[PDB]
Amino acid sequence: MNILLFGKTGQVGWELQRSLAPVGNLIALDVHSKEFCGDFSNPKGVAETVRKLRPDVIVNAAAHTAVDKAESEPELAQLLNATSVEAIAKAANETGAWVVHYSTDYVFPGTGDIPWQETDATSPLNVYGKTKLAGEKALQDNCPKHLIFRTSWVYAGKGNNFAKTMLRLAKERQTLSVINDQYGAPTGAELLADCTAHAIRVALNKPEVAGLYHLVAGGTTTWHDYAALVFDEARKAGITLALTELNAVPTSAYPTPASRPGNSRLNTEKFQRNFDLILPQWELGVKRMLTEMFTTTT
Amino acid sequence: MNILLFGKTGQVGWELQRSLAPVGNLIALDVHSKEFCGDFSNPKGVAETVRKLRPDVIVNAAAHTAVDKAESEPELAQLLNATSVEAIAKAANETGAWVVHYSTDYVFPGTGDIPWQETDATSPLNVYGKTKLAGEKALQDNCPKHLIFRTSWVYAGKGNNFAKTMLRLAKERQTLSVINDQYGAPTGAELLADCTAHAIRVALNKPEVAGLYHLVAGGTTTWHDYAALVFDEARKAGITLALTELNAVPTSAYPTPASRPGNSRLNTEKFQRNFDLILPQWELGVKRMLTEMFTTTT
Ligand SMILES: NC(=O)C1=CN([C@@H]2O[C@H](COP(=O)(O)OP(=O)(O)OC[C@H]3O[C@@H](n4cnc5c(N)ncnc54)[C@H](OP(=O)(O)O)[C@@H]3O)[C@@H](O)[C@H]2O)C=CC1
Ligand SMILES: NC(=O)C1=CN([C@@H]2O[C@H](COP(=O)(O)OP(=O)(O)OC[C@H]3O[C@@H](n4cnc5c(N)ncnc54)[C@H](OP(=O)(O)O)[C@@H]3O)[C@@H](O)[C@H]2O)C=CC1
Ligand SMILES: Cc1cn([C@H]2C[C@H](O)[C@@H](COP(=O)(O)OP(=O)(O)O[C@H]3O[C@@H](C)[C@H](O)[C@@H](O)[C@H]3O)O2)c(=O)[nH]c1=O
Ligand SMILES: Cc1cn([C@H]2C[C@H](O)[C@@H](COP(=O)(O)OP(=O)(O)O[C@H]3O[C@@H](C)[C@H](O)[C@@H](O)[C@H]3O)O2)c(=O)[nH]c1=O
Ligand SMILES: [Mg+2]
Repeated sequence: MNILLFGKTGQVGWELQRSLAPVGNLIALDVHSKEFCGDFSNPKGVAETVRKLRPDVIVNAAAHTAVDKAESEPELAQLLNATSVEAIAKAANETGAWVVHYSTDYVFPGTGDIPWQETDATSPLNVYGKTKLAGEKALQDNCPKHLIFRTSWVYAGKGNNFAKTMLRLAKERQTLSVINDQYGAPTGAELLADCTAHAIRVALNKPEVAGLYHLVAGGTTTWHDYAALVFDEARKAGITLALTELNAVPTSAYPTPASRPGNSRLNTEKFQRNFDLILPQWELGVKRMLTEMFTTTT
Repeated sequence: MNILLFGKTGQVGWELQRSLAPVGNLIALDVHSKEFCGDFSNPKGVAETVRKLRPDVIVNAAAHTAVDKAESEPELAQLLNATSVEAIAKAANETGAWVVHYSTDYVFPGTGDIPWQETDATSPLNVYGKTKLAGEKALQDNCPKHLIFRTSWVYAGKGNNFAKTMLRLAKERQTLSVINDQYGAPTGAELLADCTAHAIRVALNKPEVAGLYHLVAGGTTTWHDYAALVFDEARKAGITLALTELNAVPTSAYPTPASRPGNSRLNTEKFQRNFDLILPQWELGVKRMLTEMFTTTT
């Protein structure tokens, strides 16, 4: 059976190249796909390739995910995160194909404490989340044989993330400043991709699991304590990390163009029972990518 | 459900840490496991931890795999590859636990051309293969709720392999010399680990798949052409690879302590239909680890 993949060079995407490889026959494409259209800024183009290949399963790891830039260029985010997905969905539903699609917790507003659920109310603080929410609604309404994975604080060892950018700073710098109020759960590309593969195989054999799932690594943490642990691991790996004065903060002290949510604690209890899958503590995943990075010899 | 893993720091093993993480609750251990015995040179010790944790599933990625060294130190290979496995199996069967275990094509003799099957005859040319064959027979006879994965030419991006050692040479050297007669299929840790995860989930729900499976990447190739492609990829990634004169060879021109088989073409048609899984062409897997290696910035 035929799997079709977009956004193959991204974090998740690069990992789905590995994870989907045995699940079924894999065509993997990106923006720069030359013999085949993987360009999300052309909804009809990506719609044409879905129609053109007739995939059994479609994994969409392509997107517009430049959150702050999206506020400045929103109509483009709409094209990528709503319009192309909408088109992709409507195409998929003609061939009866499963559409797998990634979404975000930025769908939710802040308002902290209790962790967010799949049947909870949606009020996007920012554009990224408003646009992406449209995409998941658009998919929801054009193709019910869909799988939507709302995730958060996504990192991978190959591709830009918080731990990547945070570490670069820490090696260069003596004294550093970052957020301690934003509660949430860092989630690996590896986990996303591995669970995706297992989820697909369940869905094929049980269409009932079609729907919306909150899929994020276990537990919760702050961007601060996220970064602290990142440093301990750098430290642990003997690296002379320039940092001698680590400084915590509450959000609003430092500006960002888009409004970030304060309560990014997603509840995944649905995914676990539905797919019979485990979702381990966020740290483990993080230490794993860091170990691989700190193995620095060619 | 509880998964138990040995040889977690090896090629396959490190990848199983990732792949098993969502399949079930994961205890991962090695030789140097301190609060828990992951030392295969003590069969009773590793037997004690199986009994001690009572795992639902046991993945054994630990082994003695130093093939030439094994000829010199065979009684030790027996301890690791036969004795400990035997013990592990017999323990597992008391708790009714699935034993997952990796084996080799070195189980087979040379005698080329036609690709090797699961119900074909076994005549190990070398010790490694003779010892490992004992282990898989020992497991076969103490624990029928087992999964045996005979693989070959196993590489990974973290841990020593042919492509790793071949490349080191090529960057250092002008003129280089390697084998073109040994036919076989390079197989990633990633693939091994990903398929293992899917296989476990099938086995739980269908005990009938218990048995012996040839699990190796698709197609076939020579160690020479393996290495050539490795260089093209190094070259392709702009690397000034010292190599100006690449030299092919037929086996016997260069000595090795152990006898290597000439026909390492494994047939995997059984695995594919039994697990409903795909086993893609060997190149893809290889290019993937190489791309990740040639992404050289921290
Ligand atoms: N990163 C995170 O923390 C989060 C991600 N997600 C979702 O998970 C999925 C994957 O995330 P992740 O892998 O982290 O994000 P990445 O940015 O790493 O991947 C998104 C992909 O979209 C590609 N892309 C950009 N513009 C276009 C375009 N016009 N046409 C086609 N592709 C394009 C990007 O490539 P490039 O820009 O390099 O050309 C990239 O390959 C997406 O749906 C995303 O919204 C959800 C919440 C969290
Ligand atoms: N590499 C290949 O091409 C092949 C591998 N296989 C099988 O696949 C499985 C994994 O292979 P692979 O991951 O490639 O091999 P690795 O050598 O990378 O892994 C084997 C593991 O065994 C560990 N080990 C060595 N001595 C002991 C000991 N006394 N007690 C416990 N662990 C020990 C090794 O660690 P360390 O030595 O670093 O301490 C290592 O973690 C094994 O069953 C192997 O036989 C089969 C055929 C092909
Ligand atoms: C500029 C700056 C940022 N930061 C921190 C604040 C932010 O809350 C934190 C997170 O940074 P980024 O992950 O780069 O922002 P981002 O918008 O890319 O993050 C989000 O991307 C979406 C695609 C996801 O749905 C989210 O789950 C999340 O990953 O970086 C500082 O601590 N100090 C600073 O000076
Ligand atoms: C010394 C030397 C080796 N080589 C090549 C010859 C060998 O056939 C080739 C393979 O090397 P290695 O993989 O290091 O040998 P090895 O014994 O570790 O290889 C085997 O390990 C077992 C664990 C597996 O079951 C096998 O499938 C295979 O991976 O290296 C040369 O080409 N030129 C040389 O001068
Ligand atoms: Mg990896």
